Amino acid sequence: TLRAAVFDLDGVLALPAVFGVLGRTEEALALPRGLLNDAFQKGGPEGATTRLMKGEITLSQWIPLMEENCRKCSETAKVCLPKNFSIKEIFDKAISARKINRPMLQAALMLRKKGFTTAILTNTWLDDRAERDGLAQLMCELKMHFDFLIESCQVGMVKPEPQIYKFLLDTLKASPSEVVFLDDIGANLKPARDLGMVTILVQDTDTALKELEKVTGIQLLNTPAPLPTSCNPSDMSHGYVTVKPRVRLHFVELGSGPAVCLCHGFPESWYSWRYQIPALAQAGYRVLAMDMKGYGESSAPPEIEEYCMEVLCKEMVTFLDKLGLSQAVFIGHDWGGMLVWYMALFYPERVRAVASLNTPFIPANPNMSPLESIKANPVFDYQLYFQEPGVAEAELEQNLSRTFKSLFRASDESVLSMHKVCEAGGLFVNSPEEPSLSRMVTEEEIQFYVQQFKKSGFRGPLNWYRNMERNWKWACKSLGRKILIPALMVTAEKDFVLVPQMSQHMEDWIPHLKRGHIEDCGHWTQMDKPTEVNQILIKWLDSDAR
Amino acid sequence: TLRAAVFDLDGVLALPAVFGVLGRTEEALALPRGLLNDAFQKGGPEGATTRLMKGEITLSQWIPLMEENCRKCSETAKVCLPKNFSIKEIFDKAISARKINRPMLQAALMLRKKGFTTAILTNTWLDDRAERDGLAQLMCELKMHFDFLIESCQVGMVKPEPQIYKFLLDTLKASPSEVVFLDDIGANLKPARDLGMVTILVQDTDTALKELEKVTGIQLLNTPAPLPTSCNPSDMSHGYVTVKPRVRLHFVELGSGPAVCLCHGFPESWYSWRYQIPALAQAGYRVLAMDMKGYGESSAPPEIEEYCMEVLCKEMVTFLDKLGLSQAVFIGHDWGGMLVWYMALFYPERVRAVASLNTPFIPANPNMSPLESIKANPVFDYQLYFQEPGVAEAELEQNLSRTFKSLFRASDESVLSMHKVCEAGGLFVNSPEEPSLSRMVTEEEIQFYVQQFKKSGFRGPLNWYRNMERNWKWACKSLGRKILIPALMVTAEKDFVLVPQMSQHMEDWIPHLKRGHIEDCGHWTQMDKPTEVNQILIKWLDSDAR
Ligand SMILES: Cc1ccc(SCC(=O)c2ccc3c(c2)CC(=O)N3)cc1
Ligand SMILES: Cc1ccc(SCC(=O)c2ccc3c(c2)CC(=O)N3)cc1
Repeated sequence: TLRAAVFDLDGVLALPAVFGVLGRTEEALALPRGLLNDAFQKGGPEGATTRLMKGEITLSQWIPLMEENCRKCSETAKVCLPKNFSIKEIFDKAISARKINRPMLQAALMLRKKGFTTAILTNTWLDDRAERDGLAQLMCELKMHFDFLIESCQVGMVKPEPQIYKFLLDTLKASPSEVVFLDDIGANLKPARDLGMVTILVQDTDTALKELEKVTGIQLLNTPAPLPTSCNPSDMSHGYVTVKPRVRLHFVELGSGPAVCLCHGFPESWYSWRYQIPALAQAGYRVLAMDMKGYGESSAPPEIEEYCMEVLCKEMVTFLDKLGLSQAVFIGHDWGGMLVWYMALFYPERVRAVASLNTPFIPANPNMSPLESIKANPVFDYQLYFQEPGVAEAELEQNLSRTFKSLFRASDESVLSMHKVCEAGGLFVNSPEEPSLSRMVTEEEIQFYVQQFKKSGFRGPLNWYRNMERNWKWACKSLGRKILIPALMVTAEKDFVLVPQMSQHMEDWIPHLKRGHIEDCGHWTQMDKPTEVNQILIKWLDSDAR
Repeated sequence: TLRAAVFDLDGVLALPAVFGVLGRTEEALALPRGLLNDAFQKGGPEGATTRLMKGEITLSQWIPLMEENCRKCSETAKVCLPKNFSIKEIFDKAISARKINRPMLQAALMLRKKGFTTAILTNTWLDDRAERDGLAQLMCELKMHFDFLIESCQVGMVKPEPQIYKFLLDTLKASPSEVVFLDDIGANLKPARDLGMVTILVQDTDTALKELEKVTGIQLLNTPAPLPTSCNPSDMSHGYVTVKPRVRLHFVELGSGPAVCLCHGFPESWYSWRYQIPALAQAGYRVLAMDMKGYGESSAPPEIEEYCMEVLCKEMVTFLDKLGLSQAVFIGHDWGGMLVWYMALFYPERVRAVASLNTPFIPANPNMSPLESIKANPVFDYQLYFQEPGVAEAELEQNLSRTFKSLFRASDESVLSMHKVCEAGGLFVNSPEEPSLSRMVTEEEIQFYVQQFKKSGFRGPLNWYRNMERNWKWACKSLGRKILIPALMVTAEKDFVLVPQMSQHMEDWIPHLKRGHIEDCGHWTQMDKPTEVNQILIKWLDSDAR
């Protein structure tokens, strides 16, 4: 039985095939048929192209050798080449236009999800062109999705030589009969078939995928829209900044470009942005996903005042100071959203742009104390139960797995009675001891949050709700200001605490505010609707955050 | 006696003073004298400007209020303002042209070096302009050099109100008689003098500095060229990437912009780039200063083969893969330099540009084994003593302080006999047990390297020299290639192992190679000549690495 799938890059995982450019070029330039492909294949396994693919020479060294083969191929067929003609120009465009074959990637991902060992096997070159980054970016993206990437120029062997195939079996630690091999070049397909491997000639993706699904017995074609790429914690770059003697801040970092700082809510983690981190990095941003003060690998001092908004924001400014960042885009959810609006108001110089998921910006009422204000809405009663130190800590820390499984659920999966929690005398009253697994989460993900909360518990997290009065007084200083820097408000239709209607007057304080709205989305926005969140964020970042 | 110095920003630490723009504008536009300054100061402590400086309103909200005051100031004096006239345009240019007053910064740094508590006290605003980053960048740079930064808009108090002064004493935890206060506005100077503080009216920097040196008793004017800013390890952002199950890589990170990856030599540390990290970040780069495999907080597996060049380079590619970086500029010294040339040769796609300090690129001789090659030069005899496992480890680990103090010395400070170490039967033969402190290093810096080498010792570091044969075979695959990506070779005049002449033929393999040369510079290039290294690197990065 099959347990490994192998794919070529050109014509299989990446389209349009770079080899096809020779054919299009001669047709566009009305040149003799196959003239470009003959110059490209001159000398066979002794010629320029084989040397390049084995890694003997770099692409920049090969460019003039291919041109010499082009003048030799033209003089025989009695033809003239134009003066505007450049081989580098032709290849630059072909490499630049070659994009990932998404349905083929999805199929490769689905096979790996189902236990298959996957690999890319390609005839490639050492790219030293001034424009090499384009391909480095494509390869970097593609490679993370496979167990192995075998490149001809790195192994010094080429397809169709039999050595590379034996090297491929050796890497996969599998018998040829356990391997499906996909290629667009019949010649390169032959030696794999010869060893007894299952082969697929790839012409059109759809047919190749039909051949793949019948041979693996797994549905790969027409399957549902897959979730965005997530994060495996152990494969991330983990960063640590000391902001003051007793306070260190932890973050996960991915990508290059403008710094985007992601701020989670209560009782969350950097992992809460797992579906946004690869997506935002791929979109051209440097993502810094925080473990906010009180959470995960970040310090959790006991004192209530360590979690007032003023202190939290000053510490976030020091975080940028110590990392040498003059600015960052700040994107927050729930308590992170509140932090992010106050970063925009108090430190507009350090905030490139501001975005909030679910959390609206509501100016403090200087006439009404926040305890009065919170009491006026029955949906905010849980926050009053959070006030007394040690009480909610006790309940939420008793069974970590039950806590997260009960919390992290979609709009139609509610198990916790969010009303009259003070009257009921408990947050977990009339709730299962063993809740069902929400469709949003896996057992492993819940267990990641469980392990994270084992270090400091709920004291620091709950303290974020225990500075209602300090936060109110601090907020009153900002009453005459407006948020005039780029801003995005994203509302979640089915969040019954942070309701979309609560954001209705924000235009009065943020006139140029931009918006997004997600239908059928609960409180846990990022994992409830990851695809839409990424769509809205990337669209807004590219237009407003540069 | 004086123990604290306080400086204003505008007109003191930053020039040309932004307040002076009002005067230049009216003179250039041939407008009534003081017209701009009257509109700027309209309503006094009740008007627009005071509100802005206290933080009641942001700069963008103030812009139209100042314009309203400009139409009111012009109608009284019977004058017309042009149609091309914009207040925002005037302030944008004034903020943009305002640069750091380097001699004033040097003086502030020298006072802090001598035990003074230093602070910036300024009347500033909440900057929310599209161009706010310019000032955020200036403030971020300036602030790191002081114990405190008190901003009017953040504290909600302004100069000359007496409250801010009492707030300043409170922050400094010092009596007014212990404080020197520097300001360009006599009015803002008055309340400090009134409390008994030492004051300095700042008109021209030179005179202000003369007044400062006589009052502190420390030479601040005409003093020698200071060393570049260094790194305090505890204030850095520390990053950790797992490249394989048993291998994690540690790095220090600072700045934004293109990623510059710094690779140290033997037996060094990320700290070896201490003088380059702030300088390169300030120059517009994202610096990643590595703890190379075998060093510091990075993993140090015991096996010799874990340190062959192929493995080291593959791990550096995975480092970029896990951080989500398609490329980095690679800058290396000694063994890091060798790694960096092999990164350019084997992975040109992932290398934006390559730079080496001291280490030349020499192609492998396919006819001569590296043991023969190394033997041909008597300066390389220490490398033969490094070959036998456990021998050099024993000597170098016996006294860590003696090891580093003996090694880290300038060209005229040599204490170790580098010749016939095998014949002498020891690396430390006829060398002091307690060497003098080199002028390049402080006791604290040596002790940082001592603490770093306490975790894994010298086995992993020495293993870099123990793959002569594997490295040679691997290098032979690259014999037909050329380095065609941007490249810099920096030679050190007095390095007697890695001599400048050894780099003489590099143009044959790197035709577009760029060069730098540092005279009177030993092996430890970065700490021997930090200023010149930074000059050469920044100049090359800005022209060749974008
Ligand atoms: C028992 C309990 C109740 C509330 C919280 S706060 C975080 C939370 O669970 C939550 C917040 C807002 C919200 C929902 C859950 C569901 C919803 O629609 N809005 C924590 C523990
Ligand atoms: C005892 C000993 C000898 C050599 C080394 S290698 C690093 C080193 O110390 C060094 C390398 C090159 C070099 C100098 C020192 C001085 C110089 O001019 N070139 C380590 C320990």
